[PDB]
Amino acid sequence: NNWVLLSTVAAVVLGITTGVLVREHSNLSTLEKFYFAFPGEILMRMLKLIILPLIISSMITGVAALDSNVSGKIGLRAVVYYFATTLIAVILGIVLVVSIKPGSTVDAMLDLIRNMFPENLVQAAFQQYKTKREEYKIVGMYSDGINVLGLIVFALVFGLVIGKMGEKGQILVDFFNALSDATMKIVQIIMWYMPLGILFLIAGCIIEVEDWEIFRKLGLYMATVLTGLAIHSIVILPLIYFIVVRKNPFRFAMGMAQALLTALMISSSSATLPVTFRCAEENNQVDKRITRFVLPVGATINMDGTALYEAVAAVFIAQLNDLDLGIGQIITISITATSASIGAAGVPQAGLVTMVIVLSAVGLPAEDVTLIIAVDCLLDRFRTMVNVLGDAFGTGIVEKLSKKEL
Amino acid sequence: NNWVLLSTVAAVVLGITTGVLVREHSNLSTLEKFYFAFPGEILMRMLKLIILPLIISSMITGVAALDSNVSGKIGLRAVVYYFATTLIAVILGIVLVVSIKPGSTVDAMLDLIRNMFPENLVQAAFQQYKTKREEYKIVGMYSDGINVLGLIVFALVFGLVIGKMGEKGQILVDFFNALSDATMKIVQIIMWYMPLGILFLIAGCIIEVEDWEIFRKLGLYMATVLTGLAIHSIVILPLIYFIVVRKNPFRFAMGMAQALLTALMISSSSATLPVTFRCAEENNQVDKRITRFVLPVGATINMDGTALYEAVAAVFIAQLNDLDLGIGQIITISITATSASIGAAGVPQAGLVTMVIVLSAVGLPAEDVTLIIAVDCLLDRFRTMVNVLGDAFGTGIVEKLSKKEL
Amino acid sequence: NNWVLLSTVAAVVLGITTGVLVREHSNLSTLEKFYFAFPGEILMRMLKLIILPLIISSMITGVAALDSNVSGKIGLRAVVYYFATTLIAVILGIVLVVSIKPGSTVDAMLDLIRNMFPENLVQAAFQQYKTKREEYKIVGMYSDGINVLGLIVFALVFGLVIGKMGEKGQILVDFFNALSDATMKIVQIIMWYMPLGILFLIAGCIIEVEDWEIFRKLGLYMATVLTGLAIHSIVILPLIYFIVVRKNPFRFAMGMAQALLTALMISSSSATLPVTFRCAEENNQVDKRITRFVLPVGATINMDGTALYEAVAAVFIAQLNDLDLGIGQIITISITATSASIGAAGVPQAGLVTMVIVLSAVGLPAEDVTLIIAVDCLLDRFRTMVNVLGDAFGTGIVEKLSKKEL
Ligand SMILES: N[C@H](CC(=O)O)C(=O)O
Ligand SMILES: N[C@H](CC(=O)O)C(=O)O
Ligand SMILES: N[C@H](CC(=O)O)C(=O)O
Ligand SMILES: [Hg+2]
Ligand SMILES: [Hg+2]
Ligand SMILES: [Hg+2]
Ligand code: NA
Ligand code: NA
Ligand code: NA
Ligand code: NA
Ligand code: NA
Ligand code: NA
Ligand code: NA
Ligand code: NA
Ligand code: NA
Repeated sequence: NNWVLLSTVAAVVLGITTGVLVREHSNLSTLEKFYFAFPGEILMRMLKLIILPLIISSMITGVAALDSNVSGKIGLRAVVYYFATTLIAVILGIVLVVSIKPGSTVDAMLDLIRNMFPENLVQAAFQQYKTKREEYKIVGMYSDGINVLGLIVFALVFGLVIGKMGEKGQILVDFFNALSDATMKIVQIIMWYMPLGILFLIAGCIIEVEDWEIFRKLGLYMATVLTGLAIHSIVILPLIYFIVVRKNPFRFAMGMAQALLTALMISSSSATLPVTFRCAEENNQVDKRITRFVLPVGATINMDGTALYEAVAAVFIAQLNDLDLGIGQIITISITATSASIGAAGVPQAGLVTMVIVLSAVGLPAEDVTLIIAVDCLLDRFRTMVNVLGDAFGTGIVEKLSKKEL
Repeated sequence: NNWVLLSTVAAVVLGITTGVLVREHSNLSTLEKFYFAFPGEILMRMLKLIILPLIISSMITGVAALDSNVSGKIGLRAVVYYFATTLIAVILGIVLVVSIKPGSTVDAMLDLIRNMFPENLVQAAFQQYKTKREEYKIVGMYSDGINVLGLIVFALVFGLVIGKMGEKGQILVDFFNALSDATMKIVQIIMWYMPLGILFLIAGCIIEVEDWEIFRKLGLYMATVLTGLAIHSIVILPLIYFIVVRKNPFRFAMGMAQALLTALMISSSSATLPVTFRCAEENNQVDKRITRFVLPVGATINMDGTALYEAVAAVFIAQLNDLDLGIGQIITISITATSASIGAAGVPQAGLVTMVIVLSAVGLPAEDVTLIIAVDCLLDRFRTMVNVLGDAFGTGIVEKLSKKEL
Repeated sequence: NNWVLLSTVAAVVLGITTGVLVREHSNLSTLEKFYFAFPGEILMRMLKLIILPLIISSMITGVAALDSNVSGKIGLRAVVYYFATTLIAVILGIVLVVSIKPGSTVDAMLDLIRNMFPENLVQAAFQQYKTKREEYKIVGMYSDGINVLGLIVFALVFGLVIGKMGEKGQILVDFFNALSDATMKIVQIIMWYMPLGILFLIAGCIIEVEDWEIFRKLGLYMATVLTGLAIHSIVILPLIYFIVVRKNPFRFAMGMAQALLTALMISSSSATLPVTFRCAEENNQVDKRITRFVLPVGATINMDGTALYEAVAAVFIAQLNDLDLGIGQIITISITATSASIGAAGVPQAGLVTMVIVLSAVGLPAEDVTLIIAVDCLLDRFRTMVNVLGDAFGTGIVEKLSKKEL
């Protein structure tokens, strides 16, 4: 029988029970609380390790497969769908957080473009560029944190060059095609340890909860994120699928249910990629030619739920700080949330790593992310589920939009 | 019709007009002055990004093509020509700057050798090694700045090993041959954006000029650099070509005019490399076998005008500081200027990145480079033009010196 | 005739004579003492440069050759032998140092596992992770020092994936097979300069000796390390070879004498790898299929003398500090010494780079390594000789244990 979904479901329920029991029956110091989540920490180390080779190989392989000029229309449709759906998600999140009200910008805007074109490839693999005004000259320095956005841009450009280069670049096509397969196999190996890591990751989160009052304080913020993700994944995505594809969207989701369930459990759109491939290709009978580009590329660029979560969380933290947001502040939040979703990886907690960028877009303190850390696991799992669902609908939508080409 | 040369010439003239008009009619603060050069800044980020893959692939591919022992004579002639002509340029620059007078060394000497053999390959991709006396033990630490010299040495050694390794290393030959072609294609893609970047780079430089008095103060220094570059490119280089090649050198230059013009506009010996290839192969009917090694390798090692500029500028800054230079100080300046030209990339402003090394050779402050920043663009464009011209003459000279081998 | 062994023997004796004469007849300041060892320093820079490509290619190539499931038994036998013999060495060293008595642990224990799975591949190439308690939250930061252990784990996992991936990963097999051959050729090129570097490395060590009193102070510690290494290489290793292989072990050592002699001279188990290959394959008629995996992999993981030296030196420094070691302290020293031997490279002085980890396991100051630096060269040469001998016996032992498979 299948072991992944079950093992992970058992891990999640065991994590809930372990967290509850340990938090109440026992009293652990900060030390023991940190040491109790060590297996989950090691899982994060392994997943963050696979980020860089996975992204580089996936982007290069995906865009190099679409070598033909006619095949490039498939890529054009995919990128416009990714941007359009992510923009819709950001708009929906901002509107909802403004309505419910649960609670140096140019430097960050230019830092987005600066990080889109890193000065060094090797440095971009593990470092990012940030500029700050001072006396008013601009001083920019590199800080830790993989430059996922710059790596993505170079990988897409490099893969396009390799595909157009023809047989001269066939060695590089094969090199990166094998490197993507090998990285996916390593992710599958990580899947063996994932259940235990997820157990101690979920349990570790519950232990850090102090007196259950923080969930009440963040309940309205949780409601805003959850309602936004729900609307996006149950109305907007099915609706757009119906307009482009004259087929039942909910049947499409039911055919891709195992992938969404796995995403909602492991909270990784890249680790669930094999499941996403299998579901779309087998149950939905989607063409392999468009899937092999839409799914792996969209697993990293197309992150709609993360974009919605970034927008809602940034506005909510601002509202907590009692900083009234103007039109330009809303616009800059929208752009940085779109960039943050693009620049965030498909790993658990990737949402929090790029959250500081959107927070600093409006001058908010970097450490203000701690205001929503406590309830991040539940929101992270859901935003990932919808993240994969966005790509899931894109596969069928791109297939319909490219029927003649295939 | 051709678009590059024209587009870039229009960009340069538009930059002059934009700079003049903006500097006089309008008054911009330091902030707006920095933000006005942002498109040029992004061009620098893209060009600096391509530095590392371009150099690594170019060196490995160039020296791996000359696999045969007989073919290794071609490489030997090329390297001796590069060193000899660069040494002549340094001597000419030092003599001129001493005559006109426009105005811890062992640690730097040993740091050259230390950086020739970096401790880490990945660190050398983005960091450099420097040692300083203190209490007198020596303390060495790594600092930011790509170790271009160490990467060059490893790439040459690695490429030699790959070429001699025969069919066992053929996969690596092909891998790096495709990687060089792909990097050149990415540079060609950058050429699309270059015109706008050059416009805002030239315009941005003029804005930073305060009251036009700095050009008068540096006029004699500009004259020394310009006369030195002129002499080197119109007397020494044509003369040596005549001794080795019994042909008209100025006709050779007229056949390679489009490459020199493009270099004088874009200020990059590596970005103009496709033009240099086309001119030498088509107009001058130079053999492709020797061109494919002399041009790409010489685009990074053989930088004669930069060597002349480094020597003249280092001595000129010293003269400004009223530090009387001894014989040993002149000798150490010559060696570090040769190393700096070798270690500087083929990008706009590469001359200034390695200038700190030669300045610190004589104990001068690192921030003293600011004394010649204002007039750097004009000198940078000319020194690049002669840089490409040095390689241009080397192609024909190496062909003549290897007539029997071909 | 052969030049390596002789040239290096002449270099060692010339280093002894140069060190003695320079130390006594002349009086050199700290400056001149440091500058006198510069050629040896450059040798260290070159060898440390080759560490990373050598290890990565060696591990991947070694474990990818054993693609077959039946062939994986060979790898299983090799790894269990490496661990078992290293554990025996650590136990022997601890017992001897406790008997003779020549003189935050959980954080280091968890740091071993954290570094086994680095967060970034590129960062692991040149940086390591360390955590420290403070106010008690845990704060972890990355520091300089190549993460050899994390690179080894990823390389082994990656190579296993590539081997199992079949013909899809054949391009990567060939890429890393050529990269290993090229790296070995570069090491052979370094062998040309090694004699001079070893001369100034040995001479430089003798100069730093102050008044010959430090050797007397560390004489008992030197005796403990030397007796432990002797016992391990003349009793334990020959005995275990006899149990598994019903052949004369000392004849096996006499057949591999040139490799042990070269190791005792150059103090590098990786630079002597070509000699180890030649001796085992020619004189001992060992099968090439098992040698090509046991030797290159064991040159980096299987370091028994280093493990013994790490344990003895850590306990000896602790004894100097008058810190009474409990059972748990001994156990944590044993584990960290095993990890340190695994994580240390096959270069001269690799023992000292990972010594700080085992020292900090028991809270000892990092700079306490200076207490045994003076006499490190002699101990380093011997521990390397036995390091290669451990792998030497493993080749024959693994061959006997896999007779049916071959
Ligand atoms: N959970 C990640 C991204 C995030 O957490 O924001 C994903 O797979 O989409
Ligand atoms: N301009 C660079 C080098 C420099 O600026 O010094 C070149 O292409 O030669
Ligand atoms: N000498 C190294 C390791 C060490 O010095 O500890 C070796 O080759 O084994
Ligand atoms: Hg949680
Ligand atoms: Hg200028
Ligand atoms: Hg010594
Ligand atoms: Na989207
Ligand atoms: Na996704
Ligand atoms: Na993303
Ligand atoms: Na030259
Ligand atoms: Na050049
Ligand atoms: Na150069
Ligand atoms: Na061992
Ligand atoms: Na070894
Ligand atoms: Na080791």
